[PDB]
Amino acid sequence: YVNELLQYISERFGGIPFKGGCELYREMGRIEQQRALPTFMYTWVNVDHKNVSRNSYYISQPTLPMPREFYVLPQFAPELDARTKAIENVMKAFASYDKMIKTAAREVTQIEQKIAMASWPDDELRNHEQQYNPYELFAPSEGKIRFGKYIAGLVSPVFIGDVIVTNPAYMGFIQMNQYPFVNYIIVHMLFEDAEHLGDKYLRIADARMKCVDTITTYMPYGTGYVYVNSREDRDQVVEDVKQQTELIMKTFLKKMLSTLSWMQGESYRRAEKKINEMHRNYGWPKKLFDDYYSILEAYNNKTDKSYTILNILRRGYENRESFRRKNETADRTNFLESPASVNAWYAPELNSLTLPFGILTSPHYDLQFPKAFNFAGSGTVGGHELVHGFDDEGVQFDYDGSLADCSKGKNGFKDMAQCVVTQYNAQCCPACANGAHTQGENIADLGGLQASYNAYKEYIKMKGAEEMRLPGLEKFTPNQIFWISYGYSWCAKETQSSLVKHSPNSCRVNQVLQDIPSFAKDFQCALGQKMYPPAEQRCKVW
Amino acid sequence: DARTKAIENVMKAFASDILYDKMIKTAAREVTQIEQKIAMASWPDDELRNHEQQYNPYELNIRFGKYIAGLMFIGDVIVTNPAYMGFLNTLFQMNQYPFVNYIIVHMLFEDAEH
Amino acid sequence: DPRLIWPNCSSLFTIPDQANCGSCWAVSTAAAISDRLCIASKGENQVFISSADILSCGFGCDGGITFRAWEYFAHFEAPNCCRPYYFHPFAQTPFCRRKCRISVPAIQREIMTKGSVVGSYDVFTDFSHYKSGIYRHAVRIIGWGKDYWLIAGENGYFRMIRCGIEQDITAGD
Repeated sequence: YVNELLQYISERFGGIPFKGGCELYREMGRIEQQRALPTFMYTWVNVDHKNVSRNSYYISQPTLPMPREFYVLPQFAPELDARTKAIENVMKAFASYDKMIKTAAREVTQIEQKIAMASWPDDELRNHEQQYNPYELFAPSEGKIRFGKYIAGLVSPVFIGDVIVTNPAYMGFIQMNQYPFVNYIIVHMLFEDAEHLGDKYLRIADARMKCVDTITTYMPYGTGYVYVNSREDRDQVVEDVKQQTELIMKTFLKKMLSTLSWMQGESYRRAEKKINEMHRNYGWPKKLFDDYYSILEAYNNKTDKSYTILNILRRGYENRESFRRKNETADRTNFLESPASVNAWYAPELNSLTLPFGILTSPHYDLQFPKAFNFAGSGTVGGHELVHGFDDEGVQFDYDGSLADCSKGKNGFKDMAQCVVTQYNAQCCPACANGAHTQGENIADLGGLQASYNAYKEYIKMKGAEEMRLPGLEKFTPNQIFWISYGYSWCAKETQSSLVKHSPNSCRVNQVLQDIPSFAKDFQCALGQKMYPPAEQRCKVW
Repeated sequence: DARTKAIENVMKAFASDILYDKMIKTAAREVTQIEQKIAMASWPDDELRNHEQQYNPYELNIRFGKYIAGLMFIGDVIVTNPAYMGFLNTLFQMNQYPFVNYIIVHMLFEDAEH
Repeated sequence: DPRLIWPNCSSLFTIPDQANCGSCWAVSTAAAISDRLCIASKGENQVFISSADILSCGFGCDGGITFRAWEYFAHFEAPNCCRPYYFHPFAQTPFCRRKCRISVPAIQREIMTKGSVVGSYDVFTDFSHYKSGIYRHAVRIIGWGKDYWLIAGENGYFRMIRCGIEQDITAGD
């Protein structure tokens, strides 16, 4: 790789200490498109939910800095003081008057509360069916006091194009109250751009690790292309994982009505098909390998070593790239995120199952390792996610991406889930981790693993030879090691501060191990034991 | 949907008296999803303890009519849910039809046994 | 013509930037102020100023007052300038925002000494029907020619003979 420049940025409003009524959004929209700093709206933009041939805006509540709406139940907010100090920049920035600064710090909280108490705690944020509310500036102008004047912050626009105010709860709103915003907003901006400031305040927060990661969510495909077309023979691992996943997804389908309980004939046929018409994607996009065309995707990104300006620019891109996508036409091969994050994803908005080359790798996978593994790794995660498209979230979006409540069966489903609910709710890790909240991803914990086993069973039976106990240890079984590996993925020494600050892992292993009695047996151990319960053996939801 | 069924059945049993035998089967869904809005913005309970919070005062937000008359220089009316008592303002000549639709069915549902 | 008199500056050679706006006089007053400011060092400091910003800072798009605009002192979406127009070339009025975002004989005499100025008029439909040449039955004046006065349609320019066209100007600084 100090303050003055961005000071002009700050002085693009006026500051804390000592005005005609500003369109707080215009400030926002600017700040978003210029820093990717969501306030008063997280607004991701893509495929419509229920008329998809197109794209759209999902203007919505923020996602709060303080993780979880914890603006209700204990008074465990010292961000009060992670605030005063981290805002003491000024009398070191350009000034020399604390009482203000304090009260205003308390305030930039007290608003924050006055937000969280109006978003939707995740529990309610299941049935997208009620998120969806198509509006166009006509209708908001009729609804409220500025949207139009905002949207210029984001290339002839499609203002008219169906926009959605996911949460038509906007609490509707003066001197001592207006500028509290601009405080909060600026609190925030500087609060996570202290880096460029003088080496002092950065304090309040590996080199290559942190760096490349910043990239790894900013110019996504770059590092991707580097990785893939750099270090391995695409064809090889891709052609393997193709059939591998295909195995999983298949037997997972086999976990169908025939297998399942809470379902029904046509509900089956449909959800089955939802699978049937569902997509893959591995490693690279369909593009990425006349070899420039990727350098077309990431084209625009100016290069000049001729860092402050740098980062700010790069964010400018990441999102600007996200939105030049707006006005073209909707695909169904969306590569959400940079193909180096070690996790699949499945965006039920559209329908997709992309898996990253960056996972076509260690413990999650390898080429010449026992298959127990290559089902517990890549295999697991494959299924671990794929489940979603039958959760109480998947039901919503059809095969092709729309709203028809794919499946009655529901009552059965929810009731059965309540098993899962209590299950997590009565087995504490630290000294808990209340279950009712994390239901969804919890269910996939089961579903994916259930499948990936049932597959590995099937595969290995097709040969009947791989067993071949492991050199480092005869002791173990060609089967057990499967569970061992899966429950080795989540080997994660979560240090305890981090534990108290998905679900907490140790739970995920223990619990979702319970419910597959197949395990309890195949691990030789007597039943009646605190790994396996009696007759209500298993919340058989798959 | 039980709430639904019962709502339509109230206004039905009403429909005994004539002093349109289907449209009720819409007015129903209207008032239901109205419940849903009210709730889905109202405040659940546990969070009803920050008396610190629910105190912000307002005296003499937009869409208001005296409406105090309909109850009978006043002090500062205090409004315990900036959230809520806003959320009405975003929820307002056609309006009268489905909004009054609700207050009836509600008021009716009050004393069925009578 | 002032363009031939001073070629250094390139302010005169401009048009409007407001599809549906009623601050034509205000936009013309800002353009005339930049032309009068160019006489200082003969265009050495030929730079533009918040025109649309100061305009809002009548009822914006409902009347005008050149005189008031001149007393207030004391391009289409251009990144160069700190403040730019708010009308993507059936519209709303804008609020204040001071945040750099990144006697015909005596008239001609004063117009030749100071420079171009605003020129209020009735602004009839007949003017719109005109294309080029000595047109006849708000805008700012540029110079004189042969006898008629210049204004800036006909690629920006729109000269007229010399309805209160030469009636409504004063000065200040």
